[PDB]
Amino acid sequence: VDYPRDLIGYGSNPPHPHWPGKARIALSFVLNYEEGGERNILHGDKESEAFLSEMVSAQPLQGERNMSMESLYEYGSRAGVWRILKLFKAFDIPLTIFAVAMAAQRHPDVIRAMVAAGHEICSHGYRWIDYQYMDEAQEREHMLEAIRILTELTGERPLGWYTGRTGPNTRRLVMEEGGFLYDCDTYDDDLPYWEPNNPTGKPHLVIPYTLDTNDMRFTQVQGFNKGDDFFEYLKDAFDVLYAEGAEAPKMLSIGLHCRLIGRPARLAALQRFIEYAKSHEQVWFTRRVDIARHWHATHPYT
Amino acid sequence: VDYPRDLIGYGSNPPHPHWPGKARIALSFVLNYEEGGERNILHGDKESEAFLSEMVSAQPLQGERNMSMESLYEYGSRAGVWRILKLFKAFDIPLTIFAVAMAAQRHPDVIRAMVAAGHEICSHGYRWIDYQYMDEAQEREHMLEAIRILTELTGERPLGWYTGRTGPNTRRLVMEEGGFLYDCDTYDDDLPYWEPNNPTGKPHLVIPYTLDTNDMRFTQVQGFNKGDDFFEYLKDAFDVLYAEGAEAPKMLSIGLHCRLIGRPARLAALQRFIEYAKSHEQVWFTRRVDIARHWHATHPYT
Amino acid sequence: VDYPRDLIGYGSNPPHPHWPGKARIALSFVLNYEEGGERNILHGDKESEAFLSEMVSAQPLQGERNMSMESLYEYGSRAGVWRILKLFKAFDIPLTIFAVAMAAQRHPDVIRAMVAAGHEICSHGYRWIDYQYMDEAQEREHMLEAIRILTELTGERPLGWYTGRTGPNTRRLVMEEGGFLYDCDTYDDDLPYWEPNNPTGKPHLVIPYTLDTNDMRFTQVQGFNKGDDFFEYLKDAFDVLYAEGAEAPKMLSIGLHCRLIGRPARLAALQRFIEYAKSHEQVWFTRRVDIARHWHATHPYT
Amino acid sequence: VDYPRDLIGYGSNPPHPHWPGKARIALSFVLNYEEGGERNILHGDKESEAFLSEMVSAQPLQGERNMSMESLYEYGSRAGVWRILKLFKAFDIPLTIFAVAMAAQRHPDVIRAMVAAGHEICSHGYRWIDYQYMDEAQEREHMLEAIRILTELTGERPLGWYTGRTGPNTRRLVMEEGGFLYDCDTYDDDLPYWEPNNPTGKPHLVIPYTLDTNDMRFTQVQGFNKGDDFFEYLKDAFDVLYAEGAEAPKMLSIGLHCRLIGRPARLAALQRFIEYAKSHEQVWFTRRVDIARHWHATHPYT
Repeated sequence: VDYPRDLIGYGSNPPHPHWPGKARIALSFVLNYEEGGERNILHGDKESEAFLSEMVSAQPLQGERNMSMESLYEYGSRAGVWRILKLFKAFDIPLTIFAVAMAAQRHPDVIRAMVAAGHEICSHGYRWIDYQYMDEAQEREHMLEAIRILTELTGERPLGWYTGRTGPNTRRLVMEEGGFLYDCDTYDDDLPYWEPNNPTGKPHLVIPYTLDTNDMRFTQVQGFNKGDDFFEYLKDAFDVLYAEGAEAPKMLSIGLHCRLIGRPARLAALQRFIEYAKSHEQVWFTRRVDIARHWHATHPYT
Repeated sequence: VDYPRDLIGYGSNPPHPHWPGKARIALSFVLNYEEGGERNILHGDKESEAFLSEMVSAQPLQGERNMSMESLYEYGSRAGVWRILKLFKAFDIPLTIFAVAMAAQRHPDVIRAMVAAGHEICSHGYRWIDYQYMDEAQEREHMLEAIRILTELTGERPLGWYTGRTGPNTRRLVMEEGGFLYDCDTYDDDLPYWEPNNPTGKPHLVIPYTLDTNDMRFTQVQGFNKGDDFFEYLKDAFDVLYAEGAEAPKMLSIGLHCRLIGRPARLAALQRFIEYAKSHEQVWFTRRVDIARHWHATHPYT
Repeated sequence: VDYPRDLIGYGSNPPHPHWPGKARIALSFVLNYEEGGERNILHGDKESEAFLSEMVSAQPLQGERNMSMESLYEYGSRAGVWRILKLFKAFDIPLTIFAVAMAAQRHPDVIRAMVAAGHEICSHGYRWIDYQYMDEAQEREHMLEAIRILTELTGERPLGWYTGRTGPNTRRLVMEEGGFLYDCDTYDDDLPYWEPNNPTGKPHLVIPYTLDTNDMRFTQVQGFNKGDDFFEYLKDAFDVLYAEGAEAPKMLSIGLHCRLIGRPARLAALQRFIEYAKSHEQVWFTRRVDIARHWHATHPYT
Repeated sequence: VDYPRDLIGYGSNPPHPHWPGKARIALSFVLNYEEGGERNILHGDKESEAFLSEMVSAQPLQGERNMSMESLYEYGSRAGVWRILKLFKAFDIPLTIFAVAMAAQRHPDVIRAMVAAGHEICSHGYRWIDYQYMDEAQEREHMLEAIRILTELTGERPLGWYTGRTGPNTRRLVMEEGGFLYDCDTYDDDLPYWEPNNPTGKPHLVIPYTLDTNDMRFTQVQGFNKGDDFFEYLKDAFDVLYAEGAEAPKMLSIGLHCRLIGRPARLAALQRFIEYAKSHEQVWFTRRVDIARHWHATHPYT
């Protein structure tokens, strides 16, 4: 039996990350930019989008446009993004942008704005779709196209990758490409680790992401009712990890979407959490590529 | 590629609305009146209603009456409406009524009461149904009939429109009719804007509405558990926008339904929010047609 | 057009109920007793039960027993019922029991206990099933059997009726039987009213019930997370109605289930609400038949 | 009519458990260890897992691996388990581990760690799957294999059993095997009881478990939004039972999963509850086998 999953990881002995500034916790705020790259018959897809909107019981419509769904996504690119970017500038916290290439193509000025502000542009795929059933040839073709578009748009190729709705081949293809420093398509640890299955042989860093400390839950069946639920949820995660960080620091990812936390009713809670985190000493507010370069310098692959 | 959606909007430069009384925020409370116009085999539909009731997992019943569903809707027209109207009169806040024409026909006295109180009657369609799949000929026919009924009932034609569950043709037809000042069938901004696609050429104002600061969420899968969740949600939206309004005022819509916020358990939270909003200076409590006339005088279409 | 629904009711002029003791509000606590009468292949049904249990995503199993579901229902009859009955005895608040006849047959001692404590036994149908699709002949036969069983078990025939999941014929059949003082199969008002469609001609009182101030929501998709959500929800309903009751008193129903509020985690909130209600003067804690007899003496049918 | 269910139980006269140290309540914290034994085509199943993860609307994928689902489960075995075990060691509270045999085989070191810490290893089945439709021959074969694996791994055979998603034969087979002291596959009481249907004739103890004071609800449609909801829920259950325990002590089960409460955002609430429980005198923090041995000594089967 050759069991491909690693259920053990670091076991009872996770490594000390030695974060900069003696930090007891590292925080990675991530802003997804997906608006303009989601399912739409305009984009050539077979159906309309149904995932992550105020229309909490929406289903895909075959061969149809869902106008309300489209409008909800437009809030993200029209209004939410600028509000969120302002918030992070006000507290001088850097972002990593999981940017969908097709979305970025449709609003190049906001992407340019993000680059000028010093945020990291990470690849979030060519399209914002589910890759579960896509043939390997086509998924690999999407991947290379995502890199092309983001390189042209930002000026440098992306060094991180996150699909989200992966298939069985996604991560293998990402690591096979050779050019990424890291990917985030796992939810399996509180610390980065070197991928144990990289035949390429080059070191590939895994920086796990999150589906729980993530504003996606505002629109899911099991899901925050009000902003303060998200604040309390983040505060609890922070508290437990910051406590552990007296001896064994870890990291925490906070996932955000323009069309979701960009609504004023939800932004208030994110600000309260940022204020809470800022009120503590020894917190490393950082970007994901910075975590990756740090890991390389601190725990090189052996 | 001719991409029909506007993902950019005002970009990073939204206009100053110069609301009356130097207001830092404009609030539009909206009361939907749908009861008596929803799906029912009595109305000629193929199935019973399932959307927005205490029967949170209800499905449409083909060729059947759902008696419990009917009774829940009746609470709205029998009891909830009068309670809500009293609340708004007590704080002297005007309403815009998204009135469904068939519903209004069935309770002309409550509509007359709303008109005498000075509330704006806006069209919410001929029937409260999903227009996704309706042929353009029939949808346009519905539209003209809605205008006919509301004109006869109120004494003047409606100047605003909101379908809700739109199809691909709805907004185009509304703007094509020529007689509306505005529509609200978008969720894409925090400010009104002139429709960029009106071949008619006449200026048509878009006043975006909301599916999040909306009591509909009390009955949806992702949804407020208690009144205070809705209060906190509205309070957060208000706070963020009122703060921004020190330099760049915006608006906020609060959507209400007779059968939902009309229940005493839920009305309490709406009153607490009204009290909260009233405790602030520089708040414009207004109707949607008043926003439209203001926009015309302040930022005429160029 | 002969529209069978009454969307208007009392309109803007609800009657003053003149509750005993000058009460500003009447409270009707209702305990459902359904355990042992729900769907089960043992009972002859085609499938297992799926409605109102901790197994919130359960579906009916065709031709199968669902052992976990059965066990959850058994908690109600084994443990929850006695805990709830004790609570009400401790505060000397009377109950109306919506008792399912088949359930009562299976635990005659608890029914006898309820009768000795002075609680009203109201009929909740022969079986706890959905009557939407049942033929009129069979539904009427069920009804008469429910009356037979409850009469034998309690010593007197039931004078109230509540099916819950009604079909198009349920209420008509109940009123046709002639022997009931009232039914509760509506959710359409805050006050009792005389049925406008009783060809029998005898006065039949409607005492509306509730799906919102009801512990059923602890197990539904849109649903209280913790006890305090239910407490706050009830407190808000009470507050609004008690306020209105300075000039126009109304009633409020609180619906309970043995297998649900009988759990200690949920009972605490009900006790807090009972304490809250008891802390106010001018509250009529009563049974539904008592409301009906009061209405007869105070607002006889004309 | 031979009705197989016991709807009555102890009726109004539950026995006094005489817990050690004069305890007014007995608490059984249970940690499920399922990770590595859930549905997976790697394990020979027909589909991927969908139950109890952050992917709250996940469905099984036929003949496919769901990589995100796998990664979420891996968090449990990689990171959550060690965090949870540390918490319980810090407060010196013993655990009962419902261990799935296939899961234990895949991480023998964590199981050995649990045994050395003095936790009880209880059988949670050979595989973490739904047994509703499994033939009796195959279910019995699974059972014996679970016992084999756990005996080899722990050094002694398991004396308790809990499947969870039982079929109509599960409990009968468990009791037929002869070697268990107890099982927990019911949710029907607040106290242990002797199984009334054990033809074996040997006494078999039932120690009811829970689907409500259970962290599974963090991922279910009806489900805690934030940690504090779970804390309040547990606190309420504790309070009501501790109050009753002045005269009639009972027990309370607290169900936990590595991949769920192991997340820092959720662990905080469990710690707050442990602190709350510890702040009271007369609380028996115990293991399930210890409850069983106590029952044998205190209320032997007659």
